[PDB]
Amino acid sequence: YDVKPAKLWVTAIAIGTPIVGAEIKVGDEECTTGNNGTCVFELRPGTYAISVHEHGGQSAHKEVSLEEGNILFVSLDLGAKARHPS
Amino acid sequence: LEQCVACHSVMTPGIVRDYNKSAHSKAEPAPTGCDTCHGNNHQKLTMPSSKACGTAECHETQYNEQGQGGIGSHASCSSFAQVECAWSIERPPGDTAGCTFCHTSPEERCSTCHQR
Amino acid sequence: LEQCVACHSVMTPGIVRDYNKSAHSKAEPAPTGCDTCHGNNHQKLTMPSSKACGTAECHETQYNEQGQGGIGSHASCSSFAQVECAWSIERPPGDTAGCTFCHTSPEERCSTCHQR
Amino acid sequence: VEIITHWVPHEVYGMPGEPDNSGKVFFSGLKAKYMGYPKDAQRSPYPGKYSKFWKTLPAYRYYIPDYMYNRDEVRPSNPIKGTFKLEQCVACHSVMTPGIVRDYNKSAHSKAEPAPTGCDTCHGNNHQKLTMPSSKACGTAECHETQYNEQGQGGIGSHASCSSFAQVECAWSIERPPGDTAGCTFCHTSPEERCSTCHQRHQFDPAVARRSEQCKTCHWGKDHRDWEAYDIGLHGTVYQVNKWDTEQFDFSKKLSDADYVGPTCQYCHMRGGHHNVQRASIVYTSMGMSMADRGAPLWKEKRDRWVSICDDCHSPRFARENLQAMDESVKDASLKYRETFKVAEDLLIDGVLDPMPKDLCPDWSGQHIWSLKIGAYHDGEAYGGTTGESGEFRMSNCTDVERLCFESVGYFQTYIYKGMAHGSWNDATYSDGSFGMDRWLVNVKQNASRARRLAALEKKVGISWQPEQFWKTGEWLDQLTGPYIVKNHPGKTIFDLCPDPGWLDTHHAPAEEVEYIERKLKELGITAGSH
Amino acid sequence: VEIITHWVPHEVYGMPGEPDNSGKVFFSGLKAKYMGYPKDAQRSPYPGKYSKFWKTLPAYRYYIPDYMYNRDEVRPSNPIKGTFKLEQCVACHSVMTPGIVRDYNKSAHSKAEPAPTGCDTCHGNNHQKLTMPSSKACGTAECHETQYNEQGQGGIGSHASCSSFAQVECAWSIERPPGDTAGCTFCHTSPEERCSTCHQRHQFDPAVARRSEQCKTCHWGKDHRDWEAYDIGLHGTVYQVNKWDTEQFDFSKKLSDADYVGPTCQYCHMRGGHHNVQRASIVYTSMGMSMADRGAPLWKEKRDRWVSICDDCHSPRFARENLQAMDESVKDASLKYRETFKVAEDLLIDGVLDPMPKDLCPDWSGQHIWSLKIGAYHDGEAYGGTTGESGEFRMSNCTDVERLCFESVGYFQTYIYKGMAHGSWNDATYSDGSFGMDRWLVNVKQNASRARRLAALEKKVGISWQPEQFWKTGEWLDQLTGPYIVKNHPGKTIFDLCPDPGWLDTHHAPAEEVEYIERKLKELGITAGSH
Ligand code: HEC
Ligand code: HEC
Ligand code: HEC
Ligand code: HEC
Ligand code: HEC
Ligand code: HEC
Ligand code: HEC
Ligand code: HEC
Ligand code: HEC
Ligand code: HEC
Ligand code: HEC
Ligand code: HEC
Ligand code: HEC
Ligand code: HEC
Repeated sequence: YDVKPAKLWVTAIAIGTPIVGAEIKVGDEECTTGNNGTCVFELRPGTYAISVHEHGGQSAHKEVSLEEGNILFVSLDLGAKARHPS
Repeated sequence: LEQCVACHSVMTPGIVRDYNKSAHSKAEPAPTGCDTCHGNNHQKLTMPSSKACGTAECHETQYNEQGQGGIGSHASCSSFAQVECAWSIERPPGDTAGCTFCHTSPEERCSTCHQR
Repeated sequence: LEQCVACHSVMTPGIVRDYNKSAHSKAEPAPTGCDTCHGNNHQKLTMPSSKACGTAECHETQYNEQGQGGIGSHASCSSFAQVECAWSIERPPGDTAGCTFCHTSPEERCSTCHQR
Repeated sequence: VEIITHWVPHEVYGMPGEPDNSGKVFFSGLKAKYMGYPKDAQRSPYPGKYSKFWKTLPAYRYYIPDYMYNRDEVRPSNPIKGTFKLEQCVACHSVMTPGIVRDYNKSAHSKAEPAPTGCDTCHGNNHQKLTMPSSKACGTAECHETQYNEQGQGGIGSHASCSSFAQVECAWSIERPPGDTAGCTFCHTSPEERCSTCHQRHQFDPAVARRSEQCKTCHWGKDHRDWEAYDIGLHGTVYQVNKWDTEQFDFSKKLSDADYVGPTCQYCHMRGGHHNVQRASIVYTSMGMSMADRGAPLWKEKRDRWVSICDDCHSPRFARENLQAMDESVKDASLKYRETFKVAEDLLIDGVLDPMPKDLCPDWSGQHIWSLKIGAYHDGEAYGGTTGESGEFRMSNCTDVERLCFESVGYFQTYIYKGMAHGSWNDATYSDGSFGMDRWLVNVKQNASRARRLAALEKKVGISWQPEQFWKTGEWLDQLTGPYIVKNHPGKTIFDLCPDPGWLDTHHAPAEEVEYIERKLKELGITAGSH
Repeated sequence: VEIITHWVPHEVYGMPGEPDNSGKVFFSGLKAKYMGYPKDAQRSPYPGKYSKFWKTLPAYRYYIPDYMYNRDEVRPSNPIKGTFKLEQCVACHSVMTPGIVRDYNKSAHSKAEPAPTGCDTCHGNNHQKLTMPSSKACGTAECHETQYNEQGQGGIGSHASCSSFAQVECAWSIERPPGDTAGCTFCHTSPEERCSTCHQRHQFDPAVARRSEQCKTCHWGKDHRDWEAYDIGLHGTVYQVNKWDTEQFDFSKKLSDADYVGPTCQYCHMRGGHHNVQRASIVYTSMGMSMADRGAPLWKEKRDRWVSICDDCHSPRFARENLQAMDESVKDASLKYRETFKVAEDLLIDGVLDPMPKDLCPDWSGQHIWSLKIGAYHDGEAYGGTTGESGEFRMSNCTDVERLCFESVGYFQTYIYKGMAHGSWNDATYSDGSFGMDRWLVNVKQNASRARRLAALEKKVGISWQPEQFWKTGEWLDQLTGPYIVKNHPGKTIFDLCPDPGWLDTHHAPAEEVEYIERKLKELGITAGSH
């Protein structure tokens, strides 16, 4: 029997615009965002802590409980202070 | 996914008719299904933006291509032109409702040009 | 009817699998479908009793036959034995929950013996 | 019907005081020096905490094969010598043990490429240093690690612990002489230890493993009418009527793709083919003896998951509310038992229990603790033992009242839970169900009435009643561990004598389960329990 | 559930004092005047020693047909006259009794050449002089002498003697009105008297006879859970799962060629198709109520033979050791019963048993001998009867203590023997096995305690307890043989009134059996037993 892993999308926003180069921590996994501002994680069932950090000093946190074969998109806005020139 | 299709095939028939015609439904080893774009939890449904389509695993190429656009392009028609639209802000909403519906699409929704 | 079948084929697969095997589904000129036994309005669904099956247009013969039974038969096992069951009335429900599930069936539900 | 003492050659008739192990016929089995189990026979000691008091037979070697067989200090002698190739195994046994080879040949193990899984793969090459393959042998990474690990996911009361906890540390088994409780070794060790369960050796057919009856050989009878409840329920009616109709039941299909007309044990409990059989269970309730409202908001996800299984053939409402009825039937059951235990508890506090615990033959520990005393609910003088320590819960060596309590909760109540869970309405009412608990309450009342009427008379007449000798000692009672421990190790208990850590000490509840409870409890605002 | 006294027309309600044979409804069966069995009804007397006291029903004519049907004096009337050809039997019965002809036409008998074994061959040509064919009719030299002789090789407690001994001299059947024990006639006579057993008439299919379920119709229930033990065991699990799979169980094969995945009753007991079903038995132990260590060196050769049967699908060691476990369970069971019996025996010796045998209704014999008295072990004034004479072993017309003792050895103990023998671990433990005896031991002790406490109180207060009238007489008790003998033949017993030689007088153990035992006792140096 194969336990189908959950798929978690995490989007980092700064009042609408995607944050480039933000680091998203979900469980033990780390992803540094591209132009999307979106990281996709494939995770085994369980409860996880999502944390989005960006070099400006802004952070967003959300705790998520994932079942078997769950698909969840998470959208976290870090405010206007997370918007940096170029 | 089976459940999305079965239920919506009657509830919103046209969406399922379209989906079944799409390459997404026929994709292997796993199809890009309703759940792939919208989520599994019906209480935690999401609407997929250009960012969702433009993930590295999927259509990053087209997202990045579009994103190469400058001011007055499909890359900025929402974020600049519409989000900072003087008249839209100035007026009651509805006066310029059409502007939201028109301007956001190219940048935010990839159902543009090739319909969902 | 098409909609009942399509939706339930995924939502409650076993029921549709059973229905498709049944003679009811194959009946002409019109099938005895989910709607025939349950209704069309999903907000006004009904559960078909022996009275529903035993309509003159359908299976009045079997209904009348069963109804010929006296005390302690399939004709009275709900209306007498169970509805006026001393112990069931006396006790909390659940103490004698099984009695409701067992006694009512032959008289009230024709899914007895030949399963739905 | 008589105890026939004629016809049978006279020379074989057993006479008083003669050994029982002579093989002479003793009428009704009377007047014979109880010789006891062959302590000289080449065998292995049981593993675990109570190893020192575990009296074993030779037969017991096969049942925990890792410790009790495969060791060079314990391996049974075999007449056949030499180290053989697979072709040799098959050639020789095909006539020596013909059934085994017919089986092995049918099995896929024999056809496996490039190399087959042959006798020697599971048993070895040296016919002197033969091994017996345990669950671990099947569950190698190279082989069947998946199913092994799945099964091991099980917690207490599962196929993962049914030997190492429930049997290796089985109160009665330890207390009594083996043979009394032989069937317990043969039944408990299997699922955890021998992967020939459900899919029998040496054929190992998944097709036959997927059949309901497979589960009946253990899940039946007095303290778990699982099979009987399933079988007689409408699911079992459907099963029996249809099980050889291929259009209704196709056993070749994997459970994942299984589209039966009705459900099998495996369809619900081994959903998806998951070898953890307990994977969908809500909470462990000591066999259904302990009580819990499974419909309650706390277990909403776990009961919803159950509704998702029934969903395959019923509307969510139908199942949801049916599983609710079970909960009510479970709650109304424990109500009855509380009144039953009250009547029993009263006779102990009042002290007019006939007899008191202190007068009975000492329990497996050597202590005189009350039978029905649940440690985490009872403490005081009249109970006995240290704080929070339970008695030896049993139906034997005790008062009728103590007996009829155990019976009521440990048999009859478990017919209401499993009866209602499986759709057998009679198992939860008339057939020793609710109405059985009724019967026993009446029997317990009357058995208190008598114990009071007498003890009141003996006071007003001034006789001091002496508990009879048969409460203290007796031919059987004397063979138990209690009397041994009292005599031989006077200032200690069995727990004192067996200090080493138990199964509970090493094996914990999963973290994800503890987390879920805490989350759901704070979610609803209900306080926790004590130690 | 009520005693419903409504709806049904009143005209048919029986009122107090009215005859029970009127056909009127008596609520809960109360208030009716007992008319007894129809003694005017044309029927046969039973054969054997106790013919005079054997009350019979018309139906019994079929069950021992040579004596009860085939004699001119007894043969029942028939409305159809004439002597007929076979063609005529078939043509007429094809409509009159369709199923019989359907079965006959399927049978090999009908197809036989040069002449078929037709209705007339088994029943006769003259419709006014019809006969029912017994085992003797089938077992003629010209026909099936082989199977008859095979079956006839059986000793006491076999298919050879189950009518002539067990049933014809059945204490309870003789004692009671007929109908009370009607089922005993219908069950016991069949194997010995009628060869339509196992292979049903009129099809007589050996293929159906090879199925395990054939045995269940007799080999089940309270005093021999043979079927239940087999069925629920892993052999029975394997059987139920595979029995309709021709690749696993081929019933068209003869038993000599049987290559099943698992064993059938026939596979083990009718090895090679031998009709002596007891052929492989080690020693008769009175349904397993009597105790023997079958694994003892005395029975080595006989146990070895059993291992030879298991050998087919198991290693000798595995089978030997498993059957050794059975032996241990059997010995440990009798240990318990010895303790149980002691409690009961002490009540009798101390004279505090409530009541003593003298105050009970007279037994079938017309005596007041203790129920549990075994003549070979018990002698004294308290026990009653002559030296060496046993009591009427029963569960009826006795004390609770006597009854529970009977139940413990006569029911629960047999579940341990049969359970362990057939691989049902729960039958030997939880399911009224070992733990059944445990529960009954408690029940006996409690009943002993209460009786002793009352006797002590009555002594001190100066009451001499007069045993109640219902122990002596009652509506049912009055209809028994005991009261009749005491009243009508005052000085004598049933043995006096039936002086003819019994089955045991004319039937002895085979020479080879005595020869084997004597040889083995000398070989091992064990003392021979007494009468
Ligand atoms: C010991 C721990 C075990 C091992 C190793 C295996 N099993 Fe089983 N098993 C059972 C069933 C009902 C099936 C069919 C499952 C389905 O339809 O999906 C199986 C199947 C297997 C298989 C085949 C692998 C596959 O699914 O493709 C293997 C290799 C296997 N099992 C190994 C039932 C039971 C069972 C009854 C409760 C027990 C105790 C075990 N299985 C134990 C083991
Ligand atoms: C509505 C949803 C649109 C569709 C469909 C297409 N285009 Fe578009 N386009 C749209 C907007 C709102 C804008 C820019 C708004 C702004 O920020 O100023 C554009 C931009 C272009 C441009 C660039 C114009 C410029 O001044 O540089 C081009 C060349 C263009 N669009 C072409 C184009 C073509 C060829 C399309 C069909 C395939 C198309 N667009 C679709 C809105 C929408
Ligand atoms: C449960 C759902 C039942 C099934 C399936 C069958 N029967 Fe039944 N039967 C049932 C009840 C509850 C009752 C009577 C209860 C009462 O009011 O007293 C009956 C009644 C009968 C009777 C009459 C009994 C009598 O005392 O007169 C018969 C002869 C009978 N049932 C037979 C029967 C047969 C042959 C069935 C299978 C085809 C059958 N029943 C199904 C409950 C249920
Ligand atoms: C005997 C060899 C067994 C067979 C065959 C099957 N099971 Fe079992 N099961 C067995 C034991 C001894 C135990 C637990 C003992 C203990 O430690 O308490 C179990 C446990 C279960 C459970 C869990 C019950 C609970 O936790 O309260 C379930 C749900 C279960 N078993 C189901 C099950 C099914 C469906 C089987 C057939 C495929 C099956 N079991 C086989 C012993 C045996
Ligand atoms: C072949 C036709 C068999 C004969 C003859 C006997 N047994 Fe058997 N037995 C057989 C099978 C196919 C199985 C199932 C194996 C499994 O994996 O479960 C069994 C099972 C048993 C068991 C229980 C299984 C176990 O604990 O190992 C026992 C105890 C057992 N068999 C013993 C046994 C004895 C003593 C027999 C002779 C009287 C015997 N079996 C006959 C196949 C066959
Ligand atoms: C689905 C329709 C089922 C089938 C088929 C069988 N059982 Fe079951 N079982 C089912 C439910 C809904 C429950 C109650 C779960 C709860 O906690 O609410 C059970 C219960 C059991 C248990 C006890 C589990 C526990 O206490 O944790 C056991 C041991 C068990 N069932 C075994 C079992 C067996 C052997 C079956 C085949 C005969 C069987 N079950 C059938 C649902 C279903
Ligand atoms: C008449 C012949 C029916 C047709 C056509 C269908 N169903 Fe039915 N259904 C029928 C009966 C007699 C019953 C029992 C009613 C009761 O009071 O218990 C049912 C029951 C259901 C249920 C609920 C019971 C359950 O098993 O969960 C559902 C959800 C249901 N039926 C759905 C259903 C569907 C989807 C059908 C079309 C395929 C359908 N039914 C056909 C009688 C009849
Ligand atoms: C009823 C008609 C029976 C059928 C069918 C079968 N058996 Fe039987 N068996 C029956 C009786 C009444 C008795 C003995 C009664 C007595 O006089 O004590 C027996 C005896 C046996 C025995 C011997 C038991 C003993 O203690 O020695 C065996 C081993 C036996 N029967 C097995 C058996 C088998 C395997 C059958 C199916 C093929 C079978 N019996 C059919 C009654 C009936
Ligand atoms: C059940 C315990 C049986 C009783 C009682 C009798 N027979 Fe039987 N018989 C039985 C079986 C299981 C079989 C098949 C055995 C086999 O060899 O495979 C038989 C077979 C016969 C046959 C066919 C002989 C042959 O060619 O193999 C005959 C003619 C026969 N039996 C006759 C017979 C008679 C006359 C009986 C009464 C004394 C009798 N049988 C009893 C099972 C049982
Ligand atoms: C082989 C594995 C067996 C099958 C299949 C059945 N039984 Fe058996 N039976 C078997 C053994 C090893 C024993 C013990 C014999 C001994 O004394 O060692 C028995 C016992 C009986 C008995 C008692 C016989 C006696 O001598 O007292 C009976 C009456 C009996 N078995 C009947 C029986 C029936 C009816 C079966 C089918 C359901 C059956 N047995 C299965 C071995 C095997
Ligand atoms: C010759 C015949 C062989 C050969 C070449 C092999 N085996 Fe055996 N085996 C044989 C016999 C006669 C016996 C039974 C001995 C007895 O009890 O009387 C066995 C026994 C086994 C066993 C069972 C051991 C036990 O019960 O504890 C096993 C597991 C076994 N044999 C396996 C085996 C293997 C793997 C072989 C090939 C390497 C093999 N045997 C060869 C007879 C013979
Ligand atoms: C490794 C080598 C092993 C070991 C130690 C065991 N088995 Fe298996 N098994 C193995 C193979 C290569 C196969 C063939 C199918 C496959 O590649 O998965 C099997 C087959 C089975 C099956 C399925 C049989 C079928 O489909 O008909 C079962 C149920 C099975 N094996 C069980 C099993 C058990 C219980 C074992 C230990 C006693 C065991 N196996 C050992 C490879 C290997
Ligand atoms: C019910 C009773 C019964 C009715 C009353 C009568 C008269 C008998 C007779 C006996 C006797 C006698 C024996 C011998 C044993 C003893 O201890 O006295 C008894 C055996 C018995 C077996 C044999 C089981 C074994 O030996 O292992 C079987 C199969 C019996 C079954 C019948 C039964 C058919 C369903 C019914 C009714 C009775 N018996 Fe019996 N009998 N029997 N029995
Ligand atoms: C359990 C009980 C029960 C739960 C408490 C209730 C209320 C009933 C009701 C009755 C009554 C009343 C009768 C009529 C007889 C009488 O003496 O009062 C009783 C009959 C009954 C039968 C008929 C058998 C016959 O007539 O030969 C059947 C088949 C019953 C079975 C159900 C059962 C299903 C498994 C459960 C649970 C109960 N009964 Fe009943 N009932 N019943 N019964």
